Amino acid sequence: ICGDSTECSNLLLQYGSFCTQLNRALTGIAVEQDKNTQEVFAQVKQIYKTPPIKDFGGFNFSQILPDPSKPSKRSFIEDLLFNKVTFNGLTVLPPLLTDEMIAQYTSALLAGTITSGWTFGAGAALQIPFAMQMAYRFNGIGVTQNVLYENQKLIANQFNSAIGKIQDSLSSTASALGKLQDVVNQNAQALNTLVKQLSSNFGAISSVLNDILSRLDPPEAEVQIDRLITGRLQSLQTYVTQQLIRAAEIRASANLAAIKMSECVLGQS
Amino acid sequence: FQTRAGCLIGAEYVNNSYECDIPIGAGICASYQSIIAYTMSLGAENSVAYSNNSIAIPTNFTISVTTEILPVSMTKTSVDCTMYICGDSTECSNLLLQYGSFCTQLNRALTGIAVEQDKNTQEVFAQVKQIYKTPPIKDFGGFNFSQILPDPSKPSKRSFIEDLLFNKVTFNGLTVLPPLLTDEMIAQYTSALLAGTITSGWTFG
Amino acid sequence: SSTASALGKLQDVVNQNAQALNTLVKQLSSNFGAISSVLNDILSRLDPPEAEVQIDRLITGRLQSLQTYVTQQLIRAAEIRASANLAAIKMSECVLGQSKRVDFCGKGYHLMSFPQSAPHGVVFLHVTYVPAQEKNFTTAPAICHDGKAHFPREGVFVSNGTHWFVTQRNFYEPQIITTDNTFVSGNCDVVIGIVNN
Amino acid sequence: NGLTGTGVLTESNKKFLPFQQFGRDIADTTDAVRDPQTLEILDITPCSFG
Ligand SMILES: *[C@@H]1O[C@H](CO)[C@@H](O[C@@H]2O[C@H](CO)[C@@H](O)[C@H](O)[C@H]2NC(C)=O)[C@H](O)[C@H]1NC(C)=O
Ligand SMILES: *[C@@H]1O[C@H](CO)[C@@H](O[C@@H]2O[C@H](CO)[C@@H](O)[C@H](O)[C@H]2NC(C)=O)[C@H](O)[C@H]1NC(C)=O
Ligand SMILES: *[C@@H]1O[C@H](CO)[C@@H](O[C@@H]2O[C@H](CO)[C@@H](O)[C@H](O)[C@H]2NC(C)=O)[C@H](O)[C@H]1NC(C)=O
Ligand SMILES: *[C@@H]1O[C@H](CO)[C@@H](O[C@@H]2O[C@H](CO)[C@@H](O)[C@H](O)[C@H]2NC(C)=O)[C@H](O)[C@H]1NC(C)=O
Ligand SMILES: *[C@@H]1O[C@H](CO)[C@@H](O[C@@H]2O[C@H](CO)[C@@H](O)[C@H](O)[C@H]2NC(C)=O)[C@H](O)[C@H]1NC(C)=O
Ligand SMILES: *[C@@H]1O[C@H](CO)[C@@H](O[C@@H]2O[C@H](CO)[C@@H](O)[C@H](O)[C@H]2NC(C)=O)[C@H](O)[C@H]1NC(C)=O
Ligand SMILES: *[C@@H]1O[C@H](CO)[C@@H](O[C@@H]2O[C@H](CO)[C@@H](O)[C@H](O)[C@H]2NC(C)=O)[C@H](O)[C@H]1NC(C)=O
Ligand SMILES: *[C@@H]1O[C@H](CO)[C@@H](O[C@@H]2O[C@H](CO)[C@@H](O)[C@H](O)[C@H]2NC(C)=O)[C@H](O)[C@H]1NC(C)=O
Ligand SMILES: *[C@@H]1O[C@H](CO)[C@@H](O)[C@H](O)[C@H]1NC(C)=O
Repeated sequence: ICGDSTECSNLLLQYGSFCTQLNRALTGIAVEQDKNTQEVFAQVKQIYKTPPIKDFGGFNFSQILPDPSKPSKRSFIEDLLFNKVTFNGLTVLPPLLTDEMIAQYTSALLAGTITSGWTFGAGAALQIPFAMQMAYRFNGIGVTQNVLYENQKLIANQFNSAIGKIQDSLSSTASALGKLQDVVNQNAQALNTLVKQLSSNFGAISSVLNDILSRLDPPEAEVQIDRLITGRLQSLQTYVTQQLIRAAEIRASANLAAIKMSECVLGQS
Repeated sequence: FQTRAGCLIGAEYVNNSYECDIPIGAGICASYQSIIAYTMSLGAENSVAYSNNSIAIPTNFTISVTTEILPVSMTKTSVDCTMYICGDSTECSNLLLQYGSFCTQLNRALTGIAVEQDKNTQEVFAQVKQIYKTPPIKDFGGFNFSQILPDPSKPSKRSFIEDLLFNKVTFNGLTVLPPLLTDEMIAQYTSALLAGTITSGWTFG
Repeated sequence: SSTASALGKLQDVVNQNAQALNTLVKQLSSNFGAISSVLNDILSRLDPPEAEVQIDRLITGRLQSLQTYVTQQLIRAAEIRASANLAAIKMSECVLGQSKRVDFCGKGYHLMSFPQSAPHGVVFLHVTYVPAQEKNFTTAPAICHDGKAHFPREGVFVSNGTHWFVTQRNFYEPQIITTDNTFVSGNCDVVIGIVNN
Repeated sequence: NGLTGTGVLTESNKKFLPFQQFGRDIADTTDAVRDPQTLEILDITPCSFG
């Protein structure tokens, strides 16, 4: 609002403690974001690893397991996703968890569910061969485990082909990730319009404080400064309110994602 | 030391990695020993012994009880438009008149909020149709619910744990309205639910 | 009884409400650009023709503050309503029955739950079952007998090194393999892992 | 040259056409100027805060 003008600072001083509230709201939002990520991803207590020898009854998880050659230690599909989607008192703080830690959590979850099944979500992980875990999972939808063992190769081939098709659909076709994209776009639009709002006259003689200060005497310079101050305060309040609405929506989505992780990944739904 | 978050003065970086104590940011955080700072360790590290012809079957068990705390209501409040923004002055009221009906809407919103609070409590606790009681003689196969069942001794009808919980946590035109359900009624609902689930199981639902 | 600060959420709700009310009260002591923050003085000091201007300054400032407070209350009410809906679902599904969805109430296999009341909320005690004291065994997915495959009706085949048993899947309890806890389907030439017994 | 502001000034590698005087990027914030006495492109960066 002031931009290093002592007169502006003194004038704004008498407008009560609006700004403590304004800062408190944003701080709460940021802490909420960190908590969202924490509770979505930190579902495991240990960091499980997959054995070097990978014979899962004919299934092929290569496109999903992390690749040590790359420096991010990400996977193929994660690389596709990351490649596909792409100062006036404003600060951007870094998230507490880095992308490497998030990828490590994801790798741990996926290795645990490949190697132990659902058992690692309850207590200590218990190992079981993959084929007779898929037999259990067939048993959980009303098909006898018989059916799995006599069509193992066909099922494995279908799974592999489906993975290939999902790979191709992501790699070639675009516009498949509109949700994250337009979340980013909305945030950028909000910041852009907030910054552009500083050029508004708001019914005063100019849009710059230095000109008003160096153009005429204090007595009505105060009036012009007051006009600028009220306009800018209105803009800031509007921005903060919209941010709070969007934060509530994102928190709802994060809770849904946490539930989906807990129910469809650590067990059969 | 120097970080992605910023510059840190008065702490010494170490190569170790413990659980995160005071989150500083960008993946690092600090603790006390003097003051030290380090990088987070996401947890322990084990490699489960996979093989295609080996399983692990438990031989014993344990039983665990854990807590979960949820808020369901906040205090119902109301605000007098005129006596707040005017403080008993005729001129202020006369000037406010020509602003139209603003604070009628404010009173409407606050009233809606209060009604919503009462509805919240009603939905959460009023899950039962009757008020079950527990029998005087209590032989539940050796289980012991004494700390949870209410005791007639004290003039509160609350249980031990409920008393611990109630002890642990402690005008200018604004008023606070009392909740519709008093605390004894809420305790009566909880006792009813709990006696029902002890004696009948899930059938009474 | 001993550890404090374990009831953070309810305390935070109370503190947030108190802070909002306190700042609303304290906002009355500001000028918003007028000559004083007390109305009686400006009434009793100067000519009304400009007293309307000063009173207008006070009026617009206080309306702004009140409106902001109301909007904050609306947002917080929406959040509390979401929490209350979750609490009602948990009471319905974990107290009045036994739940299958994983980790919805308690970490482990859910056994039951008990409610207790707290100044502005509810406290669930979830009682769950946790396995322990594991052990190693050797397993196979089917058993060849007389050229026929056998699969367990319910359980899994294990061996302690010399003999083969069938057990349940969550508690070590071996039993002799019998034609009454297994079923047959086809000859064993197509199943990958069959062993003879 | 009548365009006022604060910050740090560094050397820049932009290339104005022979008749511009300064530049801006988005939301109309100046970030590059040409000094009249030398005709070379400078660069403006706000001095730090946090
Ligand atoms: C899992 O599928 C991948 C394909 O994505 C297989 O990798 C291919 O392996 C063949 C033969 O080794 C090569 O000719 C291809 O160039 C590989 N493709 C890629 C993208 O690397 C992998 O071999 C499969 N897993 C197993 C165990 O065979
Ligand atoms: C089941 O047997 C395996 C193989 O012997 C055990 O895995 C190894 O156990 C030894 C201890 O005797 C450890 O020193 C190794 O580090 C283990 N290897 C791996 C890859 O973890 C496993 O512990 C046994 N399961 C038990 C005892 O519950
Ligand atoms: C489990 O192990 C592999 C598959 O994971 C298979 O066993 C192989 O059997 C051949 C000959 O029968 C041996 O040369 C290999 O060394 C075995 N591999 C391993 C890892 O043991 C088979 O599907 C399963 N059974 C056994 C006994 O290995
Ligand atoms: C399963 O775990 C329980 C709990 O440790 C074991 O019970 C213990 O048994 C030992 C020896 O009999 C006693 O000294 C302990 O006092 C018991 N604990 C309790 C809490 O009573 C039980 O023995 C274990 N199961 C088996 C088969 O050993
Ligand atoms: C259920 O547990 C309670 C523990 O709170 C037992 O009450 C204790 O009983 C012993 C033995 O009679 C007394 O020495 C203690 O003073 C009692 N504690 C309290 C707080 O009164 C109760 O006896 C147990 N139930 C049964 C049937 O034995
Ligand atoms: C695996 O379990 C079997 C079944 O109990 C064990 O066989 C018994 O061993 C005892 C102890 O020597 C004998 O008294 C019984 O007569 C055996 N049963 C039969 C049917 O002969 C076997 O010892 C166990 N092996 C291991 C390695 O644990
Ligand atoms: C298990 O299956 C049968 C049980 O009698 C045996 O395998 C036979 O071995 C003989 C001798 O080489 C062959 O002539 C037969 O053709 C085999 N049977 C079949 C169905 O092929 C043996 O005891 C075990 N065989 C294996 C592979 O585990
Ligand atoms: C403006 O005046 C300055 C200084 O008076 C001129 O600077 C010249 O700079 C070149 C390159 O360093 C020197 O070779 C000349 O000797 C300088 N001239 C003088 C008079 O000092 C500059 O050229 C003038 N014109 C512009 C467009 O900047
Ligand atoms: C800590 O790690 C750094 C980076 O690898 C290494 O240079 C150093 O020797 C290690 N030990 C200590 C005591 O700093």
